[PDB]
Amino acid sequence: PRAPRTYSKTYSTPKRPYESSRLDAELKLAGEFGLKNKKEIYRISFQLSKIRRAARDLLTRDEKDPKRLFEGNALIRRLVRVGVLSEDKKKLDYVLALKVEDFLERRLQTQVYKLGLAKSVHH
Amino acid sequence: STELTVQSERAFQKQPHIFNNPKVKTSKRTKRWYKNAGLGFKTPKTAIEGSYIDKKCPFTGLVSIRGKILTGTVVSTKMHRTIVIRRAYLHYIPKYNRYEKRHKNVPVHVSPAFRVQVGDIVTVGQCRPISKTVRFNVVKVSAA
Amino acid sequence: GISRDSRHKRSATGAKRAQFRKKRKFELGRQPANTKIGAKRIHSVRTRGGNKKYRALRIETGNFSWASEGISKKTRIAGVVYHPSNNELVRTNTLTKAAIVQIDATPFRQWFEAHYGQTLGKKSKNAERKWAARAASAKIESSVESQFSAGRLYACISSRPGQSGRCDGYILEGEELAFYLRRLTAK
Amino acid sequence: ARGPKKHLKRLAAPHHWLLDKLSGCYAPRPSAGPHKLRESLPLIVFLRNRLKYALNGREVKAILMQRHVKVDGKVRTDTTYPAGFMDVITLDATNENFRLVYDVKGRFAVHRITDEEASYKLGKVKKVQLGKKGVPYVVTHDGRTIRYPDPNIKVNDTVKIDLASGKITDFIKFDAGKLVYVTGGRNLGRIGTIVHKERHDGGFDLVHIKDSLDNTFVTRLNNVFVIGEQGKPYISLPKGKGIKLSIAEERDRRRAQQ
RNA sequence: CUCUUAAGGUAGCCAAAUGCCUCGUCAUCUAAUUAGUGACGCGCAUGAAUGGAUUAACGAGAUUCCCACUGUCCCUAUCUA
RNA sequence: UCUAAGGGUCGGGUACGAUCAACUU
RNA sequence: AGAAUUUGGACAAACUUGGUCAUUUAGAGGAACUAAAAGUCGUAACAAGGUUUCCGUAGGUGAACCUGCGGAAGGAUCAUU
RNA sequence: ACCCACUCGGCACCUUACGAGAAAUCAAAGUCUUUGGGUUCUGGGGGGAGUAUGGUCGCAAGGCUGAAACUUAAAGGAAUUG
RNA sequence: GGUCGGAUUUCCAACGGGGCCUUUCCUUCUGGCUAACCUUGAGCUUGGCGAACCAGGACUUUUACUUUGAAAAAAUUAGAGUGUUCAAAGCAGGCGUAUUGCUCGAAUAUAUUAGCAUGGAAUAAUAGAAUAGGACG
RNA sequence: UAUCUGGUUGAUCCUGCCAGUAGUCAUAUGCUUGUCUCAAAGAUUAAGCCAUGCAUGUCUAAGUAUAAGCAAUUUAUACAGUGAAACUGCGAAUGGCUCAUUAAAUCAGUUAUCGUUUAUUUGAUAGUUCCUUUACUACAUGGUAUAACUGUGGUAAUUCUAGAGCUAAUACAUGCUUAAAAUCUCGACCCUUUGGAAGAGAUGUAUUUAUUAGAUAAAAAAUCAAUGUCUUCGGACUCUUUGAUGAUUCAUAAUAACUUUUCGAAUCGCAUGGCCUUGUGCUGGCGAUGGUUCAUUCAAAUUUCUGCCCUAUCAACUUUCGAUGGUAGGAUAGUGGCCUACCAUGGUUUCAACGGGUAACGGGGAAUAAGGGUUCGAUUCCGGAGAGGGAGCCUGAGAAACGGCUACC
Ligand SMILES: [Mg+2]
Ligand SMILES: [Mg+2]
Ligand SMILES: [Mg+2]
Ligand SMILES: [Mg+2]
Ligand SMILES: [Mg+2]
Ligand SMILES: [Mg+2]
Ligand SMILES: [Mg+2]
Ligand SMILES: [Mg+2]
Ligand SMILES: [Mg+2]
Ligand SMILES: [Mg+2]
Ligand SMILES: [Mg+2]
Ligand SMILES: [Mg+2]
Ligand SMILES: [Mg+2]
Ligand SMILES: [Mg+2]
Ligand SMILES: [Mg+2]
Ligand SMILES: [Mg+2]
Ligand SMILES: [Mg+2]
Ligand SMILES: [Mg+2]
Ligand SMILES: [Mg+2]
Ligand SMILES: [Mg+2]
Ligand SMILES: [Mg+2]
Ligand SMILES: [Mg+2]
Ligand SMILES: [Mg+2]
Ligand SMILES: [Mg+2]
Repeated sequence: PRAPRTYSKTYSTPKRPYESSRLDAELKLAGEFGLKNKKEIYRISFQLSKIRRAARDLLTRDEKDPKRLFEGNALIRRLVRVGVLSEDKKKLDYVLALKVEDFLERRLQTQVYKLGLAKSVHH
Repeated sequence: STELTVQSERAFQKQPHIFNNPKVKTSKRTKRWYKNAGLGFKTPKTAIEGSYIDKKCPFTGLVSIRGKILTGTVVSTKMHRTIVIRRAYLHYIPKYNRYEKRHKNVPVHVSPAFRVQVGDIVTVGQCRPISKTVRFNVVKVSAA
Repeated sequence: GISRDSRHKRSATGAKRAQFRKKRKFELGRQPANTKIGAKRIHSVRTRGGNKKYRALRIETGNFSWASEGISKKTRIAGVVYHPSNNELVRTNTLTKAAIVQIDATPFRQWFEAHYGQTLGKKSKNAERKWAARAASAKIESSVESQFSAGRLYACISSRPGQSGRCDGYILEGEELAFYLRRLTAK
Repeated sequence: ARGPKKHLKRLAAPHHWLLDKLSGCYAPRPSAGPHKLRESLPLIVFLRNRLKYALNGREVKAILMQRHVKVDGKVRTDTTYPAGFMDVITLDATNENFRLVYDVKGRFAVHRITDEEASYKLGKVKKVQLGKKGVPYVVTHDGRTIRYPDPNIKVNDTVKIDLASGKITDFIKFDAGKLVYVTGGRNLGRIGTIVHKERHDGGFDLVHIKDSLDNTFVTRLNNVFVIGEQGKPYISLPKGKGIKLSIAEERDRRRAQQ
């Protein structure tokens, strides 16, 4: 008798185990961003997938829907806040087509790299 | 109705605490108590001017109508002062997005103030448990 | 023991329900009093939530009321003469509700002389003043007057001796008396 | 089962207490008292979780056993004494007085009243009935029985209790156009100026209510608490005055100052 | 394949009241069974109105087992006309 | 030692009463 | 006031004997199915498969199968003003 | 009784493919991923198997209803070239 | 843009609501407010027809459907806010001259059917006056 | 993230299944395992069996202490400080565990109690009880036993106990002390017509029975039965008291009695203040505990409507002796075939009754999903059931209670 501790998984494995295209693009991302696993790429795909799940449900609603106005602005605000969403694209329609590695651009090691201080992404 | 030959049981059938004093004489030799069941239902003239006792009557008895008010079609009048109604309804199965016909047989008590035949439509008012299966009392007859 | 529940005997369709909920105390019953006449003996029953109940046995007397005259008296009980439920309760002189019994009819007889004063069956001026005012109302009935000659009255037990411990009733009058007399005189 | 329960698990306590689900297996079960278990503050939640005047349930017992806290002018040493709507809490220290009113979000809000406003309280009459020896009495929403009321007092009205003696000072009749306070339901904590009510013989009355901003809503009669004539009420309303702003308008107000 | 018949015993059934060998072989029934029942069939010498195979009901018909019962018995004793 | 059910014949201006008698359950 | 004891009743565990249902399980013998193995016998079907094939029904025969009656073309004929 | 024109109903027939189909073919087997006129019945890999068993009908032959254990990676349809 | 990317009005429009007339009662009495008052007193005055708000009324065709609303515990699901260093989490927290203290939160949504109130009245049913006890009277 | 691929052929297009593929708050197992946070965990088979040790006890200022206990208060010769034991009052019916039973049963949402019980809490609420009620009487307060304790003991053993001797209550069992006033009955006498009286009794609450009131849309007259408050006996006549519900024989009041009779303080702590004819005189505070009735809260019991998996190789089922309904009664806290006597032949079913199965506790929920669905839910919350299988029962407000008792297996 005590309130259970809520937990959830944060990654999704791809449906097909072996395809040349995905096994290349994902490894290109890991090598160019210095990531240890493929799970660190599945995590971003999972996180982006939930983002486009909510943005599709909002867009299919009527314009000036009180729920869409509150949730659409809040969703854009978070992506604008962390730099994934640019300031010029705040229509809730550029959310659906952002990218996979737009999130990887804002991670600590990439940004630590960008302001010098590493002179290599692995450093 | 047939007035059910009122004094027919082994005990003297009378309304409790309704005393008709024989020392004094006046009109309406037999005092009759009655009431309105409420909720807009009227008291039929048979209940007011009858001679039946029917302690389960909602107008001249000790039971009160409260709770649910239902409507059904009479399918059996073979008991004594109790009938069976059939309440049809449509049950929605969400998988197929459509309905199916269903029914329930409700045994309800009918007062001698009313006359009910098979096929008639009546409204029954909820009362306290009268018998093992009876929970409703006829309050208005809508067909003849 | 005796249970009042309903998960026993079959439903309306005739199906026999399975066993469920070993007998509970809040659905119990007990054994009938089967009250007799004479040598009063009443036992105490402890019911739910305290609430003492009285299981009368062998009751001697009772408080019977004359509805027309609006008086009540304590009178002895002679015996049971009719019972609408079972004829054996008549034969065994069992005291239950709605049972027709005889009563001594003496307290009712003595009160009538004090109140009305004329007679039943067959001194100071403060008395007949009341008697004169209490006149034109000593003509009760011919079916009750004749009983005072025999010294017994047809009463009806309106009380529950096995529940309250009391045997209280009323004297049969008017239509009710005429109904039960036909039952008793039939042969 | 076999008798009354005595423990109240967390995740089963009323949600308006704002008890964190972790940090404890149980919740304070309110004792028998003037108010329902579902709608009850009791002081341990009020003293510790609301006022932060205690760190544990042991310090709450220390405060109460010294006769500091009092409800309706009486000490009420019980740690889980149920304190409900319109109850007045007086603390001798800090010279503070409180009245239990619902926030616009449906929660009991900490409301500080003056000394004079702690000298009375309002109670919604629940039944007007004759007692023994033909003595009429009124039963308020907090279980208070007051003998010999005004003959014009009928059910659903609000009376004013002196809280020094149980006597009634003045009463507000339940008529159209009176300021009301919604107690219970989805519209809990709103103030709305009755426009009309529907009869519905049989039960479950309905009343139509529209607040100052002309937002109309309907609630059951038993959830309505008249608190005076339209405009000035008979008690000090909490901040917000029961407006029920939308979530879109609420965030702009929160964004107004930062 | 061969000799042969008028035709070479078909369907069925069987150690059956019909099988010598025989107390046939296997199973069951029993502590133990030349008894009984169920199977098998190169059947000395079963078999189709010489009627074959079945068959509910019926039988002072033959046989086996089981329950009840008991002087049939262990093992005799006593009483009456 | 009791209880109950199972009948005949007479009776209304143009529902009830009286009387008698069966062994069957 | 009151113990042991005692009458009748109700509730009624439990035991015995049967009955009924269900689930497992032995069984001489009988008769199928499946699979394997270069087993013995023939060649029934696929070509007009060398008697066109197939269906229902009945009988017969080592075995596939054969034959009678009616039917179909999935025929080997879309065809004789 | 024939001839010409029209018409309603019937047995079919010829051409084409708007369309359909895996194809053979089809004026319905069309108006079916642009998926909905109403309704009844039946099927869910091949064997075991229309078998066992239990019912029910029949004088009988048999009819109707109708499994499971087990076994298998294909059986099967229409056309193509030999 | 009459303020410096935020809203007011007299506007050409569109889209959704309400009332009235065109044969169109789409129920009402005892009485209050008499109300919107022919009420007008000199340009703000003494007096119109009751639901626009009410207590009780004979009566009162029945459903299906759809909209809105109250109910559908908490946790969980979706979801807003927020430094658990991130995250899963949790319901925290934040700001001061930090000497005295001040203060935002702990939302919102979904939650079949059944039951309840509600507006609509297309669609689908049901009933009415025919050897007239048919309605107004 | 609304996706498919390999396998029948010499080759082809299909039907079709087999195989692959991804996930699983679905388990188990294998190999391997450096860090922080978080975390299920004898459910599946066996609701099979259990050594051992714990899991229910409890005190204040305010029930009872001569501990032949501890210490000194020193304000104390009755006690008044702390405090073992025991009597008393409460609690032990909560919690925790498990999922065997259970298929309109449980349960979910939704209703009712105008059909009932409710310790505790909160708010109100007994002037009426000297019973021949003028010596019957203690009302500055009335009795008994017993534990703890001393000592004699019995059994191998148990939370076993006996005989003897003490002593307390908020233990048990008795019991009075307070105003009036009004009303209803009896009723002396003058003696009368218009008749009033001295005096006496009754009149709280609780129980039981019977009866009465508990009314109410609108306005005026006729003479009587007799005047009815006061008469200028012409009659002015009004005040005539009447709550709630949709609904009541309701709340409530009244009359007549009944009860073997409930309750109506013989209780405790602290503070000690006022008045005099200064007597242990009369008054006087804040609390605690308890108590009748109602309300309230914590609940309980029953109950309305709709809704549950697979099965016809389950189609008819229920009614001997209860099935469906009526009348009456008994029982119950209450309603009710809950049970009994008499009576009627009723009730459910292809819209699937009834029977069988479930490797079935039901929901809130879980996994996977474009949409639609499929599968699972012993298990952190809600409701139910059980303590090895049955049944029965004491205490209590509440148990068919098992860390309570009784009997059988
Ligand atoms: Mg429990
Ligand atoms: Mg508590
Ligand atoms: Mg060969
Ligand atoms: Mg060959
Ligand atoms: Mg051929
Ligand atoms: Mg074929
Ligand atoms: Mg022609
Ligand atoms: Mg033709
Ligand atoms: Mg398949
Ligand atoms: Mg198949
Ligand atoms: Mg082919
Ligand atoms: Mg093939
Ligand atoms: Mg090949
Ligand atoms: Mg597969
Ligand atoms: Mg299990
Ligand atoms: Mg109390
Ligand atoms: Mg009854
Ligand atoms: Mg009955
Ligand atoms: Mg189970
Ligand atoms: Mg639980
Ligand atoms: Mg139990
Ligand atoms: Mg066990
Ligand atoms: Mg037990
Ligand atoms: Mg245990």
